[PDB]
Amino acid sequence: EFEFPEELKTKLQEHINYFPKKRQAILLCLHEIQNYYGYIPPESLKPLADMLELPLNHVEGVVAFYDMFDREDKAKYRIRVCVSIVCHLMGTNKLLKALENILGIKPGEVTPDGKFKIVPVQCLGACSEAPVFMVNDDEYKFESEVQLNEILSRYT
Amino acid sequence: RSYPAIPRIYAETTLNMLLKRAKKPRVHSIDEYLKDGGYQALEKALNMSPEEIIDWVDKSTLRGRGGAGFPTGKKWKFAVQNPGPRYFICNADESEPGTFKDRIIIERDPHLLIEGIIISSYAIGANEAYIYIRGEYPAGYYILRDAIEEAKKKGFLGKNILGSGFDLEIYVARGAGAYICGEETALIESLEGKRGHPRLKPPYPVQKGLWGKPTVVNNVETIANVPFIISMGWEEYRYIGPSDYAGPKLFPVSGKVKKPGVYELPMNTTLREVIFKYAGGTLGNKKVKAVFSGALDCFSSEELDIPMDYSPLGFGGTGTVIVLTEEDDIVEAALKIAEFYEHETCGQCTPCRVGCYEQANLLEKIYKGEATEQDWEGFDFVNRNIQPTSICGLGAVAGRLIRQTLEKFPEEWEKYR
Ligand SMILES: Cc1cc2c(cc1C)N(C[C@H](O)[C@H](O)[C@H](O)COP(=O)(O)O)c1[nH]c(=O)[nH]c(=O)c1N2
Ligand code: SF4
Ligand code: FES
Ligand code: NA
Ligand code: NA
Ligand code: NA
Ligand code: NA
Ligand code: NA
Repeated sequence: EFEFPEELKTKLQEHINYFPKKRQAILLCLHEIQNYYGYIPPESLKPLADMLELPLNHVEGVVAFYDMFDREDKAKYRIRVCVSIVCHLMGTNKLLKALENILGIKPGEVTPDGKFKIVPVQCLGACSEAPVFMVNDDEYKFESEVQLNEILSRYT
Repeated sequence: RSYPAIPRIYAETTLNMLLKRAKKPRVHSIDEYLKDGGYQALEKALNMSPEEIIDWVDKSTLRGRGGAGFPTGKKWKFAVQNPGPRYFICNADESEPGTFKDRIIIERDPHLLIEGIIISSYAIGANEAYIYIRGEYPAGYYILRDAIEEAKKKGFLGKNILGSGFDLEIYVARGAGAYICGEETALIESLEGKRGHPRLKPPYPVQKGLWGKPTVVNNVETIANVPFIISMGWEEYRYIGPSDYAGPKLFPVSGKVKKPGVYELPMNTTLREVIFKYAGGTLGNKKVKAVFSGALDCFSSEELDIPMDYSPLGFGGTGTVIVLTEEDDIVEAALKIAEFYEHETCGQCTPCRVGCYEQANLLEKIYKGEATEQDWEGFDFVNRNIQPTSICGLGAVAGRLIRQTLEKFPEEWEKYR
């Protein structure tokens, strides 16, 4: 039987009490779940539905719709790499190559230790600082491989 | 507290209004905001009637800064002719390619936005307001939560604000990866805990919105003007820039310019001035080939003398300026725009669903030199046929920029055939 660890359940419950209606907290809860597990575990969705007083199929549909959520791959750190127009113009491919040199992975893949997954994403709204990537919540301009290596070294 | 890392986007202003603080790349907390006379506009507003505030916002000529340019005061009037309760929504979904103007307000001067939201909510009689901020702006989310707590501490939010009898709470919701949730009806669906599927309009949100109640949706930048209108008065505000398109405007400039960043300028500024007078010209002093207005329009180098206003011949949109120079392949660029629409159609409408996909799928073939003659003809057809039956603006414009490239850069497309 799948139970959220208490410290997660507590945070989930905060979100659910935050808005006037419980069901408005669905995306905040899913973010929180993905933060905790490194992905959305399929088994988590049932208990969340119960707490939101929504049907399971409603919750499943919502996870499926929103691209930030990931049910496939557990990763400690998500390297979100912008593949949209400005970053493409200004050197997305140089960034992908640098990531491949440091980590040994391409977009869509996870390092064997489960530490890093590269996620290709649409415009991150930092186009003046292209090419842009995120490491979990942190966001950076890519300058060069030596610089990127130093940044990634901070994530342990 | 500690916020996630944010790149330090360059900001510059000739008007010292929206970017007075946000020209410096750091969070400005409530004490610094108060030192600059912050929240005095709210105090003044609470000593006015809602109707007066609406009237001032109307007479200011403020138009929506989220892309469509609808007159803000008029939108509010429509809402308030409908019975309450009413809701106020700040749209902070900003996810269009090239567009990064709203985030610098959120992340550097959150109290400007918050003050704007409080005044606007009071104006339309909303006691509950929302900021819907895209999921990929986590720092902006934490910064706003903290700033709202500051405002509460200082008595600018909660019940009976400053003895006025006006009650307000602002709730911060987060998106989770869908560009379509910036479309105001999909945004509302998301706030209601559902998939971001646009609703048939009309009815407009101001008639039937969140929980079916009158709802005003306004863009971050729109709302950030409201404190200035109240503080200066509508007449002084209308004295900024040209009298038919008055007020400050933020221009996010990216691509092949020397000084990419956000520029606060009057709307009589020309596109050429934005590029060459403010953004420092092009990288390598190469010639401008094209400017993409986000993912909406493509302007050629022959069209640089247009004003950055909401006129028929003007730039329009959100003032998003992506600069391409002479060596940039226009078909490669068009592919990136096609990929965006492919990734972001919600799929409710059939021509949008299949058209966004096929447009990207066939243009990839063209680009890679693997397109048959049928694929070429099919690409052309599909590009012209995304809009039919569409219920929102995405289907209406998914082919627009690409069509303009086909018309304005035929030689380059021809090379690929
Ligand atoms: C596909 C799509 C996507 C978006 C939009 C439209 C469409 C069709 N709109 C415009 C939105 O629907 C609405 O017009 C504005 O939020 C209204 O506010 P203003 O009148 O511009 O202040 C929009 N607006 C905004 O403020 N932020 C955004 O990120 C988006 N995104
Ligand atoms: S036009 Fe496209 S994005 Fe808009 S509702 Fe229809 S399928 Fe969804
Ligand atoms: S195109 Fe990459 S951040 Fe906008
Ligand atoms: Na009224
Ligand atoms: Na736009
Ligand atoms: Na508090
Ligand atoms: Na979103
Ligand atoms: Na996306």
